[PDB]
Amino acid sequence: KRYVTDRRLAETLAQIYLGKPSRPPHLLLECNPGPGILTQALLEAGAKVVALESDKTFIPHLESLGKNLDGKLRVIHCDFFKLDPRSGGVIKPPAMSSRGLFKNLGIEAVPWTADIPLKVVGMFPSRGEKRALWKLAYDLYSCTSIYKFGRIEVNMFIGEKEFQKLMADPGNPDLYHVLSVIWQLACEIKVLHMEPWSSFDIYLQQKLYLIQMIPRQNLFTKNLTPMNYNIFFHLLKHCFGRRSATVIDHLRSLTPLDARDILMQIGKQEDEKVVNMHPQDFKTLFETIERSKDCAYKWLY
Amino acid sequence: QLSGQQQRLLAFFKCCLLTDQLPLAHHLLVVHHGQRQKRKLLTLDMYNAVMLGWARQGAFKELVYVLFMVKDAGLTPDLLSYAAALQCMGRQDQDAGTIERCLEQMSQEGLKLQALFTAVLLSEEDRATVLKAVHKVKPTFSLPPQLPPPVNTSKLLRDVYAKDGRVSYPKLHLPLKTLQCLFEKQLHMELASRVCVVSVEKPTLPSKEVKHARKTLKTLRDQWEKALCRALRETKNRLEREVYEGRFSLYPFLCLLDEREVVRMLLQVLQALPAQGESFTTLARELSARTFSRHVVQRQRVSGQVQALQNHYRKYLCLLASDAEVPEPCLPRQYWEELGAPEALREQPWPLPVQMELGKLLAEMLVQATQMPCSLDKPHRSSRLVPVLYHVYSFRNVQQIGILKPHPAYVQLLEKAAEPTLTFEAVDVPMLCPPLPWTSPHSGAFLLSPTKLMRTVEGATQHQELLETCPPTALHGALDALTQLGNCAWRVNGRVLDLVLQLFQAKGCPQLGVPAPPSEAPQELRRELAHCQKVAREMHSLRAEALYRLSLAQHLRDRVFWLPHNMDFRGRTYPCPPHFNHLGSDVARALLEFAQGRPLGPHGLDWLKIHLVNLTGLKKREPLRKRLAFAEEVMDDILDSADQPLTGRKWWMGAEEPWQTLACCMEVANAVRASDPAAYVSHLPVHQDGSCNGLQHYAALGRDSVGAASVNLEPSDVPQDVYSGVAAQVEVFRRQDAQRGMRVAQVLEGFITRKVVKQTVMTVVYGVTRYGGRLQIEKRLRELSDFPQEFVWEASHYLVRQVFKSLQEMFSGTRAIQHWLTESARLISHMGSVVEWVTPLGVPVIQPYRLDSKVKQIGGGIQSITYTHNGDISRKPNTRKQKNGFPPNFIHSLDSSHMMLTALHCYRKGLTFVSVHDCYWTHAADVSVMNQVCREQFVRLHSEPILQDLSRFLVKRFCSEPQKILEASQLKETLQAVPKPGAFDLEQVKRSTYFFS
DNA sequence: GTGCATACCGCCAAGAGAAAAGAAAACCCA
RNA sequence: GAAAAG
DNA sequence: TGGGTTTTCTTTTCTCTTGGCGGTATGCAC
Ligand SMILES: Nc1ncnc2c1ncn2[C@@H]1O[C@H](COP(=O)(O)OP(=O)(O)OP(=O)(O)O)[C@@H](O)[C@H]1O
Ligand SMILES: [Mg+2]
Repeated sequence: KRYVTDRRLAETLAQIYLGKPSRPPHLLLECNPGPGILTQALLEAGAKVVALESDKTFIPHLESLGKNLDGKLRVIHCDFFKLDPRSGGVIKPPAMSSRGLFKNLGIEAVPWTADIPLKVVGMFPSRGEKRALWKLAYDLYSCTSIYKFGRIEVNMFIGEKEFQKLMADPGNPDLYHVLSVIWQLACEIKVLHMEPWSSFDIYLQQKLYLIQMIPRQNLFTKNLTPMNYNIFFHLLKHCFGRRSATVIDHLRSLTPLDARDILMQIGKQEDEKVVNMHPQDFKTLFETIERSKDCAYKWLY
Repeated sequence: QLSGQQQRLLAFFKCCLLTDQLPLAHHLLVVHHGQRQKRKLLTLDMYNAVMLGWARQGAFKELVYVLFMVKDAGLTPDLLSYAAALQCMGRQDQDAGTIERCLEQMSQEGLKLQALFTAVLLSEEDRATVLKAVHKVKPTFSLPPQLPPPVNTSKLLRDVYAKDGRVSYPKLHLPLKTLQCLFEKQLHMELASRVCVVSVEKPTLPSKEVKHARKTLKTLRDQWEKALCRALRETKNRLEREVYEGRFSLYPFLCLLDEREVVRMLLQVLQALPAQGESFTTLARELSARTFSRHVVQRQRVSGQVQALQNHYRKYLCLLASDAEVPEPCLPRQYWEELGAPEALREQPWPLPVQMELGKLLAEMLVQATQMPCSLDKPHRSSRLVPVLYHVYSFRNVQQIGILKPHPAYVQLLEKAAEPTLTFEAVDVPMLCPPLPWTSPHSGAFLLSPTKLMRTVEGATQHQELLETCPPTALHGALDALTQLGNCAWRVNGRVLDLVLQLFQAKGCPQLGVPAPPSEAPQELRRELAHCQKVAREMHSLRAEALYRLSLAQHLRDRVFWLPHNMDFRGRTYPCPPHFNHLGSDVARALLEFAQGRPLGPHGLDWLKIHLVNLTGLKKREPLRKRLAFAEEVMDDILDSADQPLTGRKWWMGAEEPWQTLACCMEVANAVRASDPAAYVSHLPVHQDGSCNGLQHYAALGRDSVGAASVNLEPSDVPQDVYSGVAAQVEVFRRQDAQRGMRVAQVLEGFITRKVVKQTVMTVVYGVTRYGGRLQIEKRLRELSDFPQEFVWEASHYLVRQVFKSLQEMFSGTRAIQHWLTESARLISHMGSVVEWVTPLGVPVIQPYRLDSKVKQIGGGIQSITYTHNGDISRKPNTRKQKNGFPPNFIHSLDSSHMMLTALHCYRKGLTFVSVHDCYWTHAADVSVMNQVCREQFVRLHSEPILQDLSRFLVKRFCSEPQKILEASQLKETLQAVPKPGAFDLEQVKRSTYFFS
C-alpha cells in the first residue's frame, strides 16, 4: 500500500496498459489512487478508469471533481485483496463482494475461454507479496473473487525478489519454490517496466518491478480440474518440503502407485530430482496418475 | 547437569541392571576403558550402578575390577560402593574377619554407618543383606526404632487430626470378601494392561463381504505379527553386535519387555490409528509411554511387590468393610501407615532423548515391517507389496508436520469389516476396587500404575519436586481429601442408560445430547462438498466420543466402581478416568449415581424436590419455599416424565439439564410413591452450587458489604444474582438504543438473557480483554436458531460494550484485590521468577508458564522430530500468562481449599461427599448438614487472614534478595499493599440460606 | 604431522496454508 | 477444525 | 518512538515443526 506521486514515463505505461487504440471498453481498476496523479495519467489514455480506494481520508475528494471527467470514473469504496467473504457477517465499507462490484460495473463474462473481460492494475505491500500472491492463485484455479466470472488481467507491481524466485526454473536452483510452479504455468508473465522502488514516495532496497498476470487456456484440463487443485498443491509443497530427494521417494510418500511406473510413463528415469523439474513437469506428474482409472486409490491428501 | 550421552549411558547401565544383563554392561564399561574422550563421560553413578549389579550377583572379581576402575580415574568411592561391597560380602557368606576389615575401612574413610541405612535409597533385600553383614561384625549395632507417625496441628486442620473427639466415619456397603475379590479383579485388569468392551452401536447383519474382509484382515495381521517378530529379532541381533563394540544400542530397553508384548503393543497402536493419521512424534511418545507403563507393571510382577500389595490390601480393607471393625477408628492413610506399610520407592522416568529414540525405533520398525497387497479387488491377482503406513507432511504457515497416514485400502478394510469390540487402556477405565490411599505424592490412585499427584501437560514438571520439598504433614489434608473423594462408590443409572442407548442406536436426537450418525448427515459445487465434509466430520467426531462414553457406561452397568481423583497444579480435583465421570456432560451426570444409599428422613424429599427445580432452570430467582411450591405444582408432570419419558408429554426435554432432570424425576417418583418417604433409601446425588463462587471468595477476602449482599453471603429471603441485574442494565441500554439509527437494537430484541452475558460477567473479575468478549458472546449467539446469522459480529461487539459500561463503579474491593494480584504477578514474573504460593491447607502451588521453550533435534531415518524440554530448562517466565493466570488461580486454590475442608469435616459426620468444582454433591438426607459444615468452613477459611498470610509468605519467599532488593523495593511495597477489609461480618454466612442453593 | 570421516551448531531463505475483514489496546524487539 | 465441564 | 503479537484460567474428548547446506571442531589411520 503505497501512494505514488511520480509521473515518470506514465505515458509509456499508460499506452502499454491501453493496448488497442480503437477500443476503450477495457477498464482500469486502479488500486490505492491516493494523490490522484496516477489517476490523471490513466485519464490521459482516454479509456474508462475505476478506482478502488480503501482509505477513508482520501476517499471524499475522489468522488469530487468527477464532473470535470464527464463520467470517466465510478468511485467504489473497497479493497482488491479481500472481495469474497471468508469469515464474514455483513457488508462494511472496507470490504465488499465480487458480485456487488461487478453489478456496479455491470460487467459479466459468461465464457472463460473467450477474450479477456477486464484489466486490473495494482500493487503489493512492503510485507505480504507472498500472502496475496498465494491468494490470487487460490482465486485463480478455483474461480473465486476477481477471477470468479472471467479471465481478468492482474497486471501489477511486484518485488524483484519474487521475479527472481517466481520465474526461476531448475536454473538458479537456490531460489525456487511452489508459487514459482503455480504462477509460471498459470500465467504468461513477461517484461513491462523496471522502476526503482525507493524512487516512488511513501506517505538499500530491492528494486520494484512490473509483471503481467494473464491466465492461460491450458490451465484447466480433463485431469487438472478447478476442483482438484488442492490435490495438486499438496504435491508441490511436499515435493519441495525435502528437495534433495528423488521423485520416487516423494511419490511413495504421497501416492500408493508404483512411482517408477509413473516415471516411465512421463519419461524421467529413477534418479531425477524434484529440484530439476520445470513447472510443466509437475503438471504432467499430476495428470499421469489420473488416467489409471482401475487404481482408485490415487492420493494421500 | 551431565551430558546427553552421559544420560544415555546411565540409562543403559540402569536398564542392564533391570534386565539382568551384567556381561554386556561390564563389556561396554571395558570398551570405554582405554580412551579418555568417553571415560570422562563416565561418572561415579555408572560405576556405582555396575558396582551394585555385581554386588547383587555375589561376584567379587568384577567387584574388585570396578573398584580399580574407580581408583584408576582418581574418583572417590561413594556410600553406595561400600553398601554394595557389604551386600556382596553378605551374600557370599564371607569370613567375619574380612567383613570386619571392610567395616574398619568404611568407618576409617569417613562414612556414616547410620546414614547409609537411611539416606541411601535401597530395597529391603539390600537392607537385610547389609544389616546381616554389619551384624556379623557388630552384633550390638541396631537401627533407631520407628517413631509414631506425625499428626498435623495447623489451625484449619486442628479439629480433624484431634483424637479427643466423637467421630462416626462412614463404612462401605460391601463386605470384606467382596472387596477382596474386587481387588483381585482390578489387579488382573491392571496386569492385563488393556480392556476390551463391546461397542454399543447396533450390530451389522452377517454378510459374505463382512466375513471375507474379516478373514482378510486376520490373515494380514498374522503376516504382520510374523514380520514384526522377524524385524525385532534382526534388530535385536544388530543392536547386540552394536553393544559388543562400545555403543548405546537401545538393546536392554528392547529386552525390558518380552518380544510378544512389544509386537502386541505395536499391533494395538496399528489398530487404533485413525483414517486421518496421527502425528509421528505422537506415535513416538505413545509407544515410549506404553513401554514404560508396561515395564513398571512387569517389574512389580517379577519383584514380588504385587504379593506384598495384596497382603497389605486385605488387611487395609477391614477399615472400609461394613462387617469388619478396626480397634481404633482412623483415616484411610492413617490405617495404611499404622498397618505395616509395604515398601514402594519411586521409579524414575527414562531420559527424554532415550524415550524419543525408543518411540522412533518402534515407529520406524512398524512402518517398515507392515506390508499389504496393493490390489485387494482380486485376491488371485499378483500384487506388489505397499506399506500400510505412509509419511505424509502437512503444512501450517511455516510449520512442517510429519504424519503417519494409513493406506486407504486398509481404512476401507476397517470400516467394511466393522469391529464389534473396542479397546481401552486400564488407567482410562474406572477402578473396580477402592483406590490406594494417597499416602505420598508417589503412591495412590491405581493399584500398579504410577499416578501423578498434580496433572501437567509437560513430561518434566516442577510441581512434584515442590510437593516433595514441603514438610511431610503439610499435604495431609489434601491427600486425605483426595482419598475421600476416591472412596466414593459409584454405580450406573441403568434406566437413563437404556433411554440413551435407545436413542443412540436409532437415529440420534441432537437437542438432548445424543449425537446423530453421519448416515443422517447432509450429502458453488465445491462449496457444497466442503460444507458436507465439515458437517460430516464434526458429527463423526461427536458420535465417536459418545460411542466411547456409552460403551464404558455399558461395561460398568452392573458393577460398583470407584473414580480415583487427581489434582491440577492449582488444587482442583479431577477424576482420573477421562471418558465416563461425573464432571462430564448432562448425559454422563445422569448416568452416574451413588452406590451406597441413605434413608431420606424428615427433610430428604423436600430437598429432592428443590433439586428437581434446580435442574429445570425455572424458578432460579425464587426462594426455596417457592421452588418447593413449584415442585408440588408440577408433580403430575414429574410423574409423567418419569413413567413415560419418550412416549408422553415430554416435559423433561424442556429443562435446562434434561437427562439429569429425568433422573431426578424418576427419583422423586419413586420416593413419593413409597409407603414411608422417610424410609426411602436414596442414591441420587443432590447438588449445592455457589452463585458466582469467585465473587463469593473475592467478597470474603475484601469483606465488601455490597458484594456480600450481591452474592449471597448476607442473609436474605430471596436469592441474588449479578447476571440478572447486569443483563437488565444491558436491556436498558438496548431499549435506549432502540428507535434510533442502529440496527442491532432491533435485531437483538429479547435475545439479551442471563446466558449470553453469564460467561462475561462471571469472567470479568478475572481480567478479560475486550477482544475475547467477542468470542465469549458469539458462540452462545451462534447456537440460537431465531438469531439471524448475519449480525453475529455486530451483536457480539454490541455486547462487548454496554456490559463493561454497566460494570464500571461495581465491585470496588473485588477490582482492588484483582489489581493487587495482577500487579504482584506482573512484578514477580518481571524479576525472572514464577508465581508461587501456599494454600491455607499447606499445598504448594506454582505456575508453569515460560516462553522461549528449549528445543532439541533427533537424527533419524524417516524424519527428524523436535522435542521440547520444559523441566526448568526454560529460564524466562511468561509475564502475560502469569498476569492473566494469577487472579483466577488464587481463587481456584481458595475454593479447592474450601471443598477440601468441607469434605474432611463432612467425613467425620458420616457423610458421602463428592464435588464438581464449586458444586458439592451429597445424599438428599445430609444436605443441610453439608450446608452447615460448608458455612463453618467458609467462616473458618476466611477468618484466617489469607491476604495478609499470602503477603507475609510472599515477602519471606520472594523478598530475600542479597542485591536485587534495591530494584525490588517497589514489588516489596506492592506486596505490603493489600487493600483494607471492609465492614462485612462473616458469621452471617452461617445464617445465609442461598449461599449454596 | 597431515588428510579424511563423524558429529554438532547456525542460519537464513521454508511457499510468513489464503483469510490482507473486522470496532482496540497493551507488551517486547528494533 | 468442533464439542463438553467449572 | 515504530512496528510485530495476543487477547481470563483450568480440565476432557475429538487428533496441528522439519530439512537442507555450510562452517567449525574433534578424533583417528598413515
Ligand atoms: N471461564 C472461567 N474463568 C475463570 N474461572 C472460571 C470460569 N468458569 C468457571 N470458573 C470458576 O468456577 C466457579 C464458577 O463456576 P460456575 O459455572 O458454577 O459459575 P457461577 O457464576 O458460580 O454459577 P451460578 O451463578 O449459575 O451458580 C468460580 O470459582 C470461578 O472462578
Ligand atoms: Mg455455580
